[PDB]
Amino acid sequence: EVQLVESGGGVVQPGRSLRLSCAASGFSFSSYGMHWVRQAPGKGLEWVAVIWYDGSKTYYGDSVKGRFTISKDNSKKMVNLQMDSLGVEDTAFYYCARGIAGGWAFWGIDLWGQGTLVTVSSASTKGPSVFPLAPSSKSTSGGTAALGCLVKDYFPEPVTVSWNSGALTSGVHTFPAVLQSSGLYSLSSVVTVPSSSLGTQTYICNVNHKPSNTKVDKKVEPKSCA
Amino acid sequence: DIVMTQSPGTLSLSPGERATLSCRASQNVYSYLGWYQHKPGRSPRLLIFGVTSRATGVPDRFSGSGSGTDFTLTISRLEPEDFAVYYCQQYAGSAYTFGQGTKVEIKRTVAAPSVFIFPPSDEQLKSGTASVVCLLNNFYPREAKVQWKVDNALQSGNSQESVTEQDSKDSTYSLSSTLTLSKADYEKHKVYACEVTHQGLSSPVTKSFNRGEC
Repeated sequence: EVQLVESGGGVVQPGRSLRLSCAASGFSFSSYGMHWVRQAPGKGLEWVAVIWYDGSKTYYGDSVKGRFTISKDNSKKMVNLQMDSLGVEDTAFYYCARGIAGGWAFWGIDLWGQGTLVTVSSASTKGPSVFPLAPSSKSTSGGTAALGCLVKDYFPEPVTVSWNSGALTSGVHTFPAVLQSSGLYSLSSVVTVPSSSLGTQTYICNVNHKPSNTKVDKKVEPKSCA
Repeated sequence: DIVMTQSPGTLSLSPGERATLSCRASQNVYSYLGWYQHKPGRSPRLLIFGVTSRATGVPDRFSGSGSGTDFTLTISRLEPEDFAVYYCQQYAGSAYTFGQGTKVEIKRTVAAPSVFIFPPSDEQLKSGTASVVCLLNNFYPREAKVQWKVDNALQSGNSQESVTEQDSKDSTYSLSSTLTLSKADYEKHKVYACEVTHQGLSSPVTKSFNRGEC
């Protein structure tokens, strides 16, 4: 089974450099033109570069021309992408991919890697502050209520949220994070639940942030007002 | 240099329906055209290469046609697994540019959002900040307008929105809007409200609370 595996991803400060690597499993490499493609959060696919089957020629996308270098080491059986003078806009998932030869260029890109996240930021690795989004902010009575967790100001790659250690999945909405003006991330995880269960059933959100190796379990209760 | 233009931006269709996606090139691309499928947390997938050729394992319901500057990807029968984002890519020029993508989504009946407002927690206020959350749960279509009003004054530049991805079981979307303020600014006002406008609402829906008052 043919595969491509990217490595070298992670956090880099704007103005610095990062080198991405790509390793071929089960095939040639030496007879294929190899590409890099990226996808920035909320944007579409963007072609980055290509290195000829030969290693003789290179082509780059307009936004990376001058800053990036694609190369091939047939001895180490690797494809590299040297990214210099990185900016916050270079934050994306990067894929290593194989071209289908065709004519004087390519007909398509058939084999792709899993991708690797490159976060270009000067922020410091910080664990989230977990705040409750307490249920029935007015009335309870009849049926169905909403509650959740505000997972605020973290800096990583991602966070994972689960409810009641994975036992509550039904009616859960964990939202895509937003990058705030501070350079920190924030998200909400909400769950719709029967109103009758609010007094009896315990709702805990399990926030795990691997980059700062922090684990938070916040219990979400209706706000006792007096 | 070669601009790839895909149309439409979104295609709202039911499973079993025929989907026809367009890709236009700014100049002739002669056979140097590929079509890709992209699912939220997955790698892009080659569907068609060399305008017309089906990649390995691509079902025959997918077909590519066209020439020069005008290309089409036809999915003859939309199966539930074909609801994805589709890109075309050109290899005819210097820089192998992609189109912006066409999202193919499940058309379903109009569903109005259930709307919920959450005031900032006491834990958060103790930190010096205040976030007010407006949740719009299980609505369709995707298009919705959220407006924050603070003591009846319309807010701008201090809220951020997030949408979930069409739900596997019911084909709806959920939206979260967060109004962020300092504890200082939050304490300067009483009424916090989000007003929701959606096709499924006969009139906009407003959810409010007064600061302090539970």
